[PDB]
Amino acid sequence: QVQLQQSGAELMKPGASVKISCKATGYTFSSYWIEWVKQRPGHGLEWIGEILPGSGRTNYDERFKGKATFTADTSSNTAYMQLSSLTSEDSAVYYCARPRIYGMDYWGQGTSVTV
Amino acid sequence: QVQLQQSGAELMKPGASVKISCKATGYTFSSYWIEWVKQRPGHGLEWIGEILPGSGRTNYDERFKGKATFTADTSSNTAYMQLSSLTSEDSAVYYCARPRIYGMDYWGQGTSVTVS
Amino acid sequence: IVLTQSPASLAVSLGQRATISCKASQSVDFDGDTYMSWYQQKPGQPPKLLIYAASKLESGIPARFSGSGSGTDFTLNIHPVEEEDAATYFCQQSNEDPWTFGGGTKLEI
Amino acid sequence: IVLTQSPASLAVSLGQRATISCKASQSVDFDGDTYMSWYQQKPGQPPKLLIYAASKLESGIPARFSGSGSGTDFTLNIHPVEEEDAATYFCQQSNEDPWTFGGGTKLEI
Amino acid sequence: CIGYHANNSTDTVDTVLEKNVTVTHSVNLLEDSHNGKLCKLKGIAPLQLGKCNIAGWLLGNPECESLLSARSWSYIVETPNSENGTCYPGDFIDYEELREQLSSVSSFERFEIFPKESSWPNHNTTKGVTAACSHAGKSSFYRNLLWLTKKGGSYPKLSKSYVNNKGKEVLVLWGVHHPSTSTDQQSLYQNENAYVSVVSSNYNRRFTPEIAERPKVRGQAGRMNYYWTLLEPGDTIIFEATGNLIAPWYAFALSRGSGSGIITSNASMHECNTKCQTPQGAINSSLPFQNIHPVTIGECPKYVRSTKLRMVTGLRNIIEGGWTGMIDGWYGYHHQNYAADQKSTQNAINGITNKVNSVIEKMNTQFTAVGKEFNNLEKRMENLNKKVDDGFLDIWTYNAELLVLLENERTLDFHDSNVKNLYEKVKSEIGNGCFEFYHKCDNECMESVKNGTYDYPKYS
Amino acid sequence: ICIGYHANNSTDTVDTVLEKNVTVTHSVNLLEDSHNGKLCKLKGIAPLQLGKCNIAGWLLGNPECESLLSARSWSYIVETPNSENGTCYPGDFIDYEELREQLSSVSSFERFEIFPKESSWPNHNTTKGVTAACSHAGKSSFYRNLLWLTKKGGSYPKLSKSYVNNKGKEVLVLWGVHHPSTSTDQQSLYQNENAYVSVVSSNYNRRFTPEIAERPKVRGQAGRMNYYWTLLEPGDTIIFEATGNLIAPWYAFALSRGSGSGIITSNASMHECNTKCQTPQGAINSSLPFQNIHPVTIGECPKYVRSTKLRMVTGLRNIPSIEGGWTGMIDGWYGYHHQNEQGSGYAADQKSTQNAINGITNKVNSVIEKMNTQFTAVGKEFNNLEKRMENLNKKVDDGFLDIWTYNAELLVLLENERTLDFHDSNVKNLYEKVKSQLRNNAKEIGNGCFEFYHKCDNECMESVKNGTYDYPKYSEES
Amino acid sequence: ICIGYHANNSTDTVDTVLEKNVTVTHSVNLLEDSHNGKLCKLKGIAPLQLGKCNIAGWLLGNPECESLLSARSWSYIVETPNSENGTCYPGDFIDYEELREQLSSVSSFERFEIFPKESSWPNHNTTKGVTAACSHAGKSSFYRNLLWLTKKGGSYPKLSKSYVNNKGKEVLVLWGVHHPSTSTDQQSLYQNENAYVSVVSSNYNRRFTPEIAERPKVRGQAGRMNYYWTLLEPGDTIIFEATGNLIAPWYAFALSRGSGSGIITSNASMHECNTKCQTPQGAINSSLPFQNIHPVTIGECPKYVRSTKLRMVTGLRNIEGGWTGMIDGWYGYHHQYAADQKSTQNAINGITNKVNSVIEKMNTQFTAVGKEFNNLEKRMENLNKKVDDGFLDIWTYNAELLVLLENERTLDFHDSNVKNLYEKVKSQLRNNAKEIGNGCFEFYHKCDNECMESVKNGTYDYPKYSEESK
Ligand SMILES: *[C@@H]1O[C@H](CO)[C@@H](O[C@@H]2O[C@H](CO)[C@@H](O[C@@H]3O[C@H](CO)[C@@H](O)[C@H](O[C@H]4O[C@H](CO)[C@@H](O)[C@H](O)[C@@H]4O)[C@@H]3O)[C@H](O)[C@H]2NC(C)=O)[C@H](O)[C@H]1NC(C)=O
Ligand SMILES: *[C@@H]1O[C@H](CO)[C@@H](O[C@@H]2O[C@H](CO)[C@@H](O[C@@H]3O[C@H](CO)[C@@H](O)[C@H](O)[C@@H]3O)[C@H](O)[C@H]2NC(C)=O)[C@H](O)[C@H]1NC(C)=O
Ligand SMILES: *[C@@H]1O[C@H](CO)[C@@H](O[C@@H]2O[C@H](CO)[C@@H](O)[C@H](O)[C@H]2NC(C)=O)[C@H](O)[C@H]1NC(C)=O
Ligand SMILES: *[C@@H]1O[C@H](CO)[C@@H](O)[C@H](O)[C@H]1NC(C)=O
Ligand SMILES: *[C@@H]1O[C@H](CO)[C@@H](O)[C@H](O)[C@H]1NC(C)=O
Ligand SMILES: *[C@@H]1O[C@H](CO)[C@@H](O)[C@H](O)[C@H]1NC(C)=O
Ligand SMILES: *[C@@H]1O[C@H](CO)[C@@H](O)[C@H](O)[C@H]1NC(C)=O
Ligand SMILES: *[C@@H]1O[C@H](CO)[C@@H](O)[C@H](O)[C@H]1NC(C)=O
Repeated sequence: QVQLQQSGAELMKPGASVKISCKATGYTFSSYWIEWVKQRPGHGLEWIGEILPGSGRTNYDERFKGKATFTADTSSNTAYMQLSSLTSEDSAVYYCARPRIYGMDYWGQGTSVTV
Repeated sequence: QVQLQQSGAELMKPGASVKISCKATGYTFSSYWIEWVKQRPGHGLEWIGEILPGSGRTNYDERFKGKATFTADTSSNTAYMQLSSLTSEDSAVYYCARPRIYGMDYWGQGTSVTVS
Repeated sequence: IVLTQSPASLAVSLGQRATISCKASQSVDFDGDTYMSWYQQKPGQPPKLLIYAASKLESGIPARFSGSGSGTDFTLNIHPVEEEDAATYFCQQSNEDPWTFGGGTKLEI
Repeated sequence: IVLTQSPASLAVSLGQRATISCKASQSVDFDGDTYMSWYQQKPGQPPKLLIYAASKLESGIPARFSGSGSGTDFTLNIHPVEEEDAATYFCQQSNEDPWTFGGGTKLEI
Repeated sequence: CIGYHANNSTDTVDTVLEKNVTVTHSVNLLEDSHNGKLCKLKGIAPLQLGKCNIAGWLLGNPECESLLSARSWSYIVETPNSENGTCYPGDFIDYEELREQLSSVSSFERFEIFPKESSWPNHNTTKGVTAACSHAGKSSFYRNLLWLTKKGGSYPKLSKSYVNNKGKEVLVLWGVHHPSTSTDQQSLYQNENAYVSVVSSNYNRRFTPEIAERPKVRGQAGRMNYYWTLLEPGDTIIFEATGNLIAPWYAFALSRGSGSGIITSNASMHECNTKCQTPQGAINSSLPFQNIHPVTIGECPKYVRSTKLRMVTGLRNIIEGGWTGMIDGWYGYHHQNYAADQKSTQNAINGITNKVNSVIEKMNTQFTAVGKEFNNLEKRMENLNKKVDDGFLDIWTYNAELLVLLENERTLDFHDSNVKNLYEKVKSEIGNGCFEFYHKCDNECMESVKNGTYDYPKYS
Repeated sequence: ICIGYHANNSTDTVDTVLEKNVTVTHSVNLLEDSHNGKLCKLKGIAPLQLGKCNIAGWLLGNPECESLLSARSWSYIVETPNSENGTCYPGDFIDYEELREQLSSVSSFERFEIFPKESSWPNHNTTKGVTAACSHAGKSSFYRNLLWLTKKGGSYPKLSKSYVNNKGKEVLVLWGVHHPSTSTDQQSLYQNENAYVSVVSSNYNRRFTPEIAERPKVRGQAGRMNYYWTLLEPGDTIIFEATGNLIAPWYAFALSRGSGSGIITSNASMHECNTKCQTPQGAINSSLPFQNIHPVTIGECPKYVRSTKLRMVTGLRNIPSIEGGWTGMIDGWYGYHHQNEQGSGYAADQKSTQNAINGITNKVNSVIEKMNTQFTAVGKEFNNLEKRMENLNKKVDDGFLDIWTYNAELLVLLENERTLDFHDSNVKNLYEKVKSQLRNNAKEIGNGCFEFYHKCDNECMESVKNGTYDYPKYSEES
Repeated sequence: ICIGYHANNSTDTVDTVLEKNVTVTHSVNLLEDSHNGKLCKLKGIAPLQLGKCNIAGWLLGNPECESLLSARSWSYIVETPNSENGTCYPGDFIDYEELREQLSSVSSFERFEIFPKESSWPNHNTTKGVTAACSHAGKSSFYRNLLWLTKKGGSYPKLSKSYVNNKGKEVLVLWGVHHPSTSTDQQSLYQNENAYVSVVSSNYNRRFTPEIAERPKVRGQAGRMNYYWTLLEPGDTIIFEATGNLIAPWYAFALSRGSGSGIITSNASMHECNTKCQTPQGAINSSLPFQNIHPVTIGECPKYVRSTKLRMVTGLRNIEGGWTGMIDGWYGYHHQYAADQKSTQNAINGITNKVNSVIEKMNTQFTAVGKEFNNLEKRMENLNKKVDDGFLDIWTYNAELLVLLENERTLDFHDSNVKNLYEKVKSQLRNNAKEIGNGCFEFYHKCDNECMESVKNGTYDYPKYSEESK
């Protein structure tokens, strides 16, 4: 059907820029959005933003704007994330999800960016 | 020229049965209803029911249910009303009348039934 | 339905207006049409329809026989009376299915 | 907009219902249609939605999961309760732009 | 001798060069005879509305109780004297479109969409009866509609849904009653600010009563506008009204067809089994033209305004003249020592018999061309339809007249050309048509010359 | 004797299937090409010249078109293309095109005071119903057929007026509804804001509600007036009741239904004539079957075809302007040069010539009868939401026009070919009769001409012509 | 000197009114029945492919037709039978088929922001007007050309927004009116209960009010949106006055009128080619007068006739008798087989005149694109279908009858022209030749092959070749 594959877990020095790749297979990549959400330990999941591949539109959350920068590559059928100036506060597991009208579905694998 | 003939005078002991005859002339018998109305001295005029000739559909006043049963013979242009188990309380004069929207314009001569 | 009438007996001299009041328990005018009839009955004869719709005069009935009223108030006015007008008068409603009649009133000379 | 789940933690017995409620600062109903989704996240696994539009179960789900409520108030009850579904539950709203998730709640046998 | 046949027939034809010509044979192509008699088509009896129209039949007029059992028919017939329709004054909204839809249907089934006793518990169904819709002595109302008044002084907002599980289109009819006084509105439907909302999945209209003082029609100062809509299979229609709702008692499950139609006729109905049916009377004919009536049902000849369409099959009945003596063949071989025939011209005769088939088949038959009805606000479209019908009728009349005239001229030129060709073949002499022979030619010699192969130099 | 076919000096050109155009002797131009260019009377009735007014302004009685108030009867209705003055107060004439179609049929009417101004409305202020948009003689005026009612002293009682059509003819009643720009203007004109106009009849039932909103200015007015109409049947009653915003009718027209009338949009002038046909370009009169002047016609008119040239062939082909005709021998259609020692004159074969001419006249009469004198077929205007119906009507008109153009042209070509071959066959059979009169007694010039071995005089040769001469009379082989 | 006619091995058979299926030497087929299925560009301008969307979806700006909002000009509009995206929110497009007819004659438009979203409605709300019925990419969205205005912070002030048509062309303005399913929904979107929408122009005037009622679900919504439109003349003002329920215009279309365009429903593929005729089944590059491919056409196209065969008899019949010896011209004489050039050239010129006249008679059918009607216009639809079918029968019959008449005329022309050649040849010399009886008259005196020249050119002298037969 539809599968979402993320990059493996990775740790990086504070104050640097980390790239997270989300692999979408089984459907037209540009057809649906890609919602980026991070789940801090002991906190509810926070909606980072969302990027449509073909159009390039990126709707950043006010809280997480500037901290993250979404990019997508239609040829590779993936959409990346650009987190700069990492911190243990910023550290959490990150998810790319294919949204439906009332909520995201097919979710993803998940990736930790522990700092 | 429309006329509604009725039977003569009849008498029976209480508990008998009578087939009151009404004969309609000058118009399509099944076209108009034939209303049945009871008149007794000191009580005025009381509506017994109605029967649509040919169709077979009929209505009865609630107080006359079972007491009165209507049948029609569209071949002879004759409408018949039946009273079963006559009692001394049901002695009156009965009319067959052709209704119009607001009231009955054409009536019959009327027949009176006694209980002795 | 219940349909009362008044007066029970009417004593009107010749050449005098005679008014007979018929009252109804329930309104007998549906959709602006009054289902009310006025009859006269010689003794031993079937009633004859005089006023239908509570105001319209029947064909073959002279202009002396006139009535009016609507709702629950109905009156039949006879003027001038004659020796032939002495009869029992009936008001009948056709709005309800029981098609109930009035009590009947005796008018003398 | 903010979502609040009550209770934060709850203990359940097998076969007995567990009611989970979500509260919102603003009503998540626009033009009759209500946007609220219920997710369950087994530890080490992605959250999985249970109900979309707060009442409609998605394909391939047990009937024990149920969604109810509208406007500000929403509830989630599973009857009965199995040993498998001991995971954290989330209510998410899709009405406003930030698409805020609920705080989450712990379901323990 | 060589000539052409002349019989005693007197059938006349017209051509461009001269008219009123006389030939030995003809084949009329215009059928101007009608049975004058309504007969069933394809074994299916029609539906005779009789004293009613389509509005009265569908609404359930009290004088159309003979039509409540109608299920199937081949074509609807309404007499010109059909005035039992819409007994309560008011206008059928999109009545002519309803007739257009009804022309397509071949059969339906009348069913209780909302059963009267079960559907309306909070509304009062017995009260509504009017003197305008009077059946027999008593007053009555439409059989397919239900007039709901307030029950016990209250008219709570009704909300009745129907899901079209019939598997076919369902023709739902209702009405909105517009009283004459505010007192009447309050006395029938206690809410003065009443409304009727009928919303399907593709129909959405909201109606509001309009109380006004109007001239009395049929003794009534009120009005009842009737509406209709078609419910697609597996669809829901919702009736929501706070007053003035004439609810649908019965609906119709329309089974669509083709070739049927509505004709206004006076012909009485009897038993036949035809293929064509004009209002003047059912006809059949293999001829490809009829002047009986433009409005036809089923397989019918084309309609032209002409009065005589006669092909020419025979030669000029009235150089050699007509051979009255020989009736054996279109062509003769008179013998001095009776006229005979030749096999070389039967093929030409068969070609002409094929030609008449060709001209009749080139006139494709006309199918159901029932007329359309328009209201007083559609005089532009009515005149456009009239212009279209009259233009096509004139064009086909002109085409038929051209075809007969040019064909008669061409075939008369044929009847001359083949005769001249036969003269040449006989040659291969008296110019009147006979062949004088210097040599002695016995009857065997005459037959040999008729074979066309004679040794003229043999005599020398 | 030489026998052939006549040739003429005439240079008229016809068309046939053979050639694109060829020279003949005689022809009849079935396509009329001349129009007088002046509007004229049609069967003794001068038309209605609306001048600058259109139908809407004339019916409403717009202040400019005051001359049309007196008009009663007309053969047809003429509105110049530059005529633009109607509905001076901005608004929408509802079902205006249907009204024009209805007025096409009427042959006359009678303008009468359906509701007299001085009697019908005592409780309303009829004095001030004028506006600057309907300005006349440099003053604020209004329509002469409608009355603008207004509150009387700060009060607008519920109006109720009934008219019973006792004229014996259907009566066209026109009224209007006013939609003020602002609610304060509605209150200033009519007492109550929740006003309504209810016009009912036995066949008409419609309730109007004013709609107040700010609007772009048209002719200086930010309000709108909607004008309506109805056709009251004889003996019927129409009831006008209105709590406000009623432009009450003042004059109604008892329509006398007619036939053969119509509305044209000519721009030609008017002059006294009496013609059986009329086109917007000008009055025409002709017995020819076809005319290309204009599709819109009034009365019995020829057919309309786009064809530029169209004429039957009533003249045999002539080589000078059986090879060739005879140019100077105009005596008859089918002539013979009779040569003799007594004289070498020429005479025409009378019987063949008369047969040919009567046959050709029969053919052209058949052609003229086949066509039907086109009844009044005027155009119809359509709304801006009726482009489907407008295009359907346009397609119908174009298709019928094209079909009749093709039919006329094909008939011309076919009849021309048939009559040419008919003349040729007539010459052939005339020569056949000539050589059947005598055989082997005369040598052959050819080309329909004969010369005799034996000398046969002019009276002898005349007896030969009728076929009363026999070959064995002369036995001169050489 | 045997005089006959040329024959060839051609299988071309034709029909005549007298008899059918007659073989001829040469024929010209006037019915073009072939087409390349690809939708080629008409006059070098590519069409507009609506794809998955109808006219309503394309103009309203349906979320799934985002590739069509870059359209500027086209030759014709192609909506596939699978074009079902239009009006995602359930409701009625008022006068939709009228809009289709208006769009047929439009050659191009310039879609522009009539009321910019960020500066037109400051005291209203523009963001939360999204639906699940118009979802795009798995998220709630709305039309790209309309803006659903809702109350701004619990208030919905009366709005009065005006536009002046300074574009120099008629401007197509589209808006909508929302009818919420329940009164609480109306209150929650537009706080005013008795809301209304007023749209007034110099030519246009209409007021709308919401109608709240319980309705069956369509596409998941129990509410309804009604869509309207109006054509704004140049230099005209349109004023919107709404208290609520207004789906305000966002993008309008400045219409540039054209001629010859049209809307067709095709199942074909867009491929780079140029054509001067384009039926839904495929393009047409042909000069034939009549085509049977499809009635609906764009550009200059042959007339459509329901017939399947239309052949003119250019060449004479083939089987006196047919002789293949003469090959130069149609008609010739057998000399010991020399084809002529005078009579055959005259006949060829005449027959070319015949055929070109037939082509000349039938004007090429212009853009006959069909029209659409709703379920309350069965009468207008049936009248249009009757008109179309009547014209189709009339033109099919005219074409067939003219073909039959011209076939008989041409066969008569040739079969009489051979006789005319025989007649003039026998008219050159009399009694000097003996007719055997098969169309060959040969002299009683033998000639050399050069003696035939005196008969070929025409100049013959009987006395110089006069002898005794016996
Ligand atoms: C089915 O059709 C039948 C007829 O085929 C129809 O019966 C008709 O009913 C009408 C309506 O009542 C009758 O018309 C009236 O007739 C009476 C009696 O003659 C007249 O008094 C009436 O005149 C009044 O109205 C006139 C204006 O129209 C006034 O000028 C006059 O002064 C009166 O005020 C009116 O003409 C009609 O006579 C009968 N016809 C027959 C043959 O009975 C029946 O009602 C229809 N059924 C349904 C259910 O619709
Ligand atoms: C009778 O016809 C004449 C001419 O058609 C009408 O006069 C026209 O009146 C209108 C409105 O009063 C004028 O329009 C105005 O034009 C000016 C510019 O000149 C513009 O600034 C205004 O805003 C307005 O649009 C129009 O020019 C004028 N035309 C002429 C030739 O005078 C007259 O109103 C008609 N009267 C009736 C009763 O119908
Ligand atoms: C109302 O009617 C009056 C007369 O019936 C119209 O005439 C005005 O009357 C007032 C008071 O009598 C005077 O002061 C004015 O001078 C009169 N003339 C004008 C032009 O106002 C009055 O115009 C009518 N008003 C309306 C609104 O219809
Ligand atoms: C031909 O005969 C018919 C019928 O008798 C007649 O109507 C017509 O006038 C005749 N035609 C001529 C030219 O006499
Ligand atoms: C309905 O109305 C009638 C009046 O005709 C009344 O007699 C009856 O009681 C009412 N209620 C029901 C349930 O029929
Ligand atoms: C059909 O035509 C035949 C032949 O004339 C005739 O016998 C038959 O009666 C016709 N059909 C009917 C139903 O009369
Ligand atoms: C495309 O649609 C037409 C419409 O009927 C159909 O005839 C044709 O078969 C379709 N083409 C394909 C490949 O299915
Ligand atoms: C049409 O076909 C002809 C065939 O020779 C070709 O010359 C011409 O270029 C073609 N035109 C188009 C537009 O395809």
